[PDB]
Amino acid sequence: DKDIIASRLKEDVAEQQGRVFRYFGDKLLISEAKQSFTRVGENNLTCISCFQPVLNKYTFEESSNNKGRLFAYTVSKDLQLTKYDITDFSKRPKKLKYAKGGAKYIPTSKHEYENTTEGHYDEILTVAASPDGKYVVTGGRDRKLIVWSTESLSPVKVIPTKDRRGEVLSLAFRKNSDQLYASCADFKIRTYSINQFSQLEILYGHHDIVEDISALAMERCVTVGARDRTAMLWKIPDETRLTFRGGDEPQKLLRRWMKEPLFFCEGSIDVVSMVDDFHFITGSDNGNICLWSLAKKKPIFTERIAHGILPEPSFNDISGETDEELRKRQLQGKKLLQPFWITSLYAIPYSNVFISGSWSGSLKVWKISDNLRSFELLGELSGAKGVVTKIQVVESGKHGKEKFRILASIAKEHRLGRWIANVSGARNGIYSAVIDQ
Amino acid sequence: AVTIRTRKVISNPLLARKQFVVDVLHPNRANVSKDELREKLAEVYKAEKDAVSVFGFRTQFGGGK
Amino acid sequence: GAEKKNKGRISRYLANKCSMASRIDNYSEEPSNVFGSVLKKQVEQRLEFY
Amino acid sequence: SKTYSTPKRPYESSRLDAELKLAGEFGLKNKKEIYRISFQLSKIRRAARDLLTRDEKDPKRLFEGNALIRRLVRVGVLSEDKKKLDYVLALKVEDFLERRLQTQVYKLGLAKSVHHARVLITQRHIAVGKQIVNIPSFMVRLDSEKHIDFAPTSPFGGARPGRVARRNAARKAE
Amino acid sequence: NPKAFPLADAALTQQILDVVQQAANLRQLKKGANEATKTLNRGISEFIIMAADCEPIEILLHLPLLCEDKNVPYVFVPSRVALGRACGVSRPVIAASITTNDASAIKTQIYAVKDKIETLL
RNA sequence: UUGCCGUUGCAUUUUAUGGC
Repeated sequence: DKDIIASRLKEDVAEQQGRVFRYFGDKLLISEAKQSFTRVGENNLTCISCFQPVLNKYTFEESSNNKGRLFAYTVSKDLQLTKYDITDFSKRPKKLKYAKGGAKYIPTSKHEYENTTEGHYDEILTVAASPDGKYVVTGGRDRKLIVWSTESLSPVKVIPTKDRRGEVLSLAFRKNSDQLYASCADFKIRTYSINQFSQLEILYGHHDIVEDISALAMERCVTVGARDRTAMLWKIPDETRLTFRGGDEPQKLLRRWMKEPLFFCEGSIDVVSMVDDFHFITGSDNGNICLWSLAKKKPIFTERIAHGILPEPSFNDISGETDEELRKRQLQGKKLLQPFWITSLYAIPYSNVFISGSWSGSLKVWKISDNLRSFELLGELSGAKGVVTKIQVVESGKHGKEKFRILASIAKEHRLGRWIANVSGARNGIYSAVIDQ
Repeated sequence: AVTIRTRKVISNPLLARKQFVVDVLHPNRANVSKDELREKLAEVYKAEKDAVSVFGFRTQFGGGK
Repeated sequence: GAEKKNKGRISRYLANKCSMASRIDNYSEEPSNVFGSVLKKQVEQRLEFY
Repeated sequence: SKTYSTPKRPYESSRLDAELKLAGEFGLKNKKEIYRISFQLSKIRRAARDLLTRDEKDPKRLFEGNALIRRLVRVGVLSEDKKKLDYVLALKVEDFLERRLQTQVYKLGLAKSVHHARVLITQRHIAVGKQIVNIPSFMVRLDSEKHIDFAPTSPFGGARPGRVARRNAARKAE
Repeated sequence: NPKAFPLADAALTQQILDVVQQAANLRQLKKGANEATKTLNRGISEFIIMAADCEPIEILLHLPLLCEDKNVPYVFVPSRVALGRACGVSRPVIAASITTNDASAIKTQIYAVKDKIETLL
């Protein structure tokens, strides 16, 4: 009856149609998870990417391979990636296979058309895991792409980016497929295919350094560059682009508020996730977090300063003086308060809730409303002191009851530069939170 | 490795055809070898390799597409 | 003469730390000793690097 | 068509030193390049003079002057603040031919001289985003000024090295 | 009357540091306090920027006495880590300078910035 | 649950944390 047609539509026709369908706004109780830090013995952990086997993909023949266990992959600035077993929600993550490169992988010809050495030689920045569960891509400061096999972490193919500053910053697979999209820092965007180990297309057109990127099952790909306040939706089969700019000016926002309040202009757009094929979210630099439609150059809902404002430098380490009134007047009031950045943002695909992160320690999980044009603060997870460099969500259960696992990679340095500003008590680890229902 | 990508596809049952524009993208090769293209296009569609036809190619300047 | 490889990079470190301390205690209105002390600790850690 | 036009006198001292300075400064080939850019400058500001000599608030002057300044800011020879019609009258040939691809990639860097810029972008290395441009006289629009980089199928980008390099690698590895 | 008086507000901050990033990509910028004062008393400096929250403030407050003597504009910016992200470098640079060069394609934005900050001061 | 140092745990996996 109605239950069978509801489950059978929500199994496949919504996930290929495109709109948000997995509604667990108030079904998910907000703040009573089993928050578990996990220490890990690397320096400045850089990225996480969990792979869950999809239950009965689109017809049957359930998933890829063990038969039905989840996984995670983490990668650090110590040139190593570590495969993680993650599937048992009762206990902590488990390190399963280490894979480390070092200075012996420096190419001796340096001629940049070949980096056929298999490891790395500095500062791997982003891992993604394949939906076919047999490949894991990685890329970082050494202008390279590396595919490893999934359980022994042995290198299979080496794909050089083939540019002198062909510097990858974030990888993203498109779901249930084998095309990936790789951001770079020579302003282009690479498209690779895994099953052929090949480069399909180099889509240019972005003006500044394109920093982060995401994609969904529909073959469109959202990208964000750093210092031009923009966000490009690349429609690949029409080879066209949609350019969403920010542009909140503080004078007009102050004029709108003063009729009835410390805010400031947008510095940089940083991180993305596509909620569906018609909206997305950008977590910017200056604390703005923005929900955009595919119809408007303006954003629909730009929430202000996300995780609060940084605490100011104290009255003893600002000017080197003696008298307290002088070392307090050198703070110039609130006029040099600076916002917490949005370091990483992640939405559960085709759902309501998304997860942010900063070095304010607290993963603030918002929730969008049913009219798809606003969002509110659902919950706040105070469990992970440190910078939150990327956030992944892996779930389990049935059609009805869902047990979600917020994984996040927590470090003491941002994933691009060092930039440690007032970090206190922040160790390299993996933040787990088993939220429920 | 090359890719092909069709656009502007219009059905036409006045001849029972589908007519479209074809963009082939080859990063380093010369061009896309119309016979091999024809069998690849009949593979991605449901065709024969005898009921599919392509004629009006031109490689744009600087190579690549 | 003043600020008396491994015998030269320590002198360069002490040189620009001395310029940093000079900037602090001249352009302050009336200076303190806490930044001189943490400068001493920084250059002593750079010496014990050897 | 007949783009370029001979000036009011071609054998004159001040004109000769004009072509000498402009040619040796922006790295030009012959007098026809200065004459083409000078001609189309003269044509657009001769068209601007009529829009000035008729009155304000005429719809002709209003949206044709808006059309002319939109086209000129699209080429990039007019700054973002002086968006009124008589700065088009106050235009000059130097900041009009400065936007050609030769001078523009020298200003962007990556060439170390204007003449080396010209000989490499006619040796097919510089591509504005996706399109390899093998001609100097481009007049690159303002929006695509930051898309200039070595083309990926060229050995100053990230392609295979050239025939000189790999032939020398062969007969120096023998 | 604090010691870092010409402190720029938000929109002027964003335009001066995207001019900073364009200069850093055009190879026209000097990063750091002592290279800033070296290029300042060499003379090639269009304008110089300091960061108003370095933990000793005087280590870049020594730059006013050079720059307003040699007649070149100077601007404080409320974040050293934002200026580091602007300069495009790992560690936070606290004092940047833009060299003078009439063969650089950001001359218009540099002059617009310089006119805005001379009106600011 | 860590490359190194500080804590629980019960009837030593396990128990949380903070200094480089």
